[PDB]
Amino acid sequence: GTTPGELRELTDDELKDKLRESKEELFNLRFQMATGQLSNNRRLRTVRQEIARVYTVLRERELG
RNA sequence: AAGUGUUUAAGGGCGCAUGGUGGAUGCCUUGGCACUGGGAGCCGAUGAAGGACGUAGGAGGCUGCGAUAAGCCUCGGGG
Repeated sequence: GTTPGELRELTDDELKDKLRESKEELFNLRFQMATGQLSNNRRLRTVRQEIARVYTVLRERELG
């Protein structure tokens, strides 16, 4: 539910809010992984690339 | 009565058999060498060449990539 089309539909403020949410989620995932209580360790990569997508869409909007 | 007389192997040699070590030989190849015909003949302050440190769920090397970190977006090809 984080496809580039959806991200581009979202607004700049909404994109930054989803950006911060994904950063909080990545922080939580890192902490669970370090404590040994993250079953789906691919969540880290999924959230990292979701952050990458949010940056990419924001920078695309900044450029034009 | 005198004389004659094979008979041992601590070890060694030679040879044969049978092994070990070693990595020659033969047959190869993932790699090189010399060229041929084309492309491009420059990259860099829009920060180059080259790197240090990082980066995957897990340690390191090589590879890729830079805190968007074996990756992000768009457009194509393929299934």
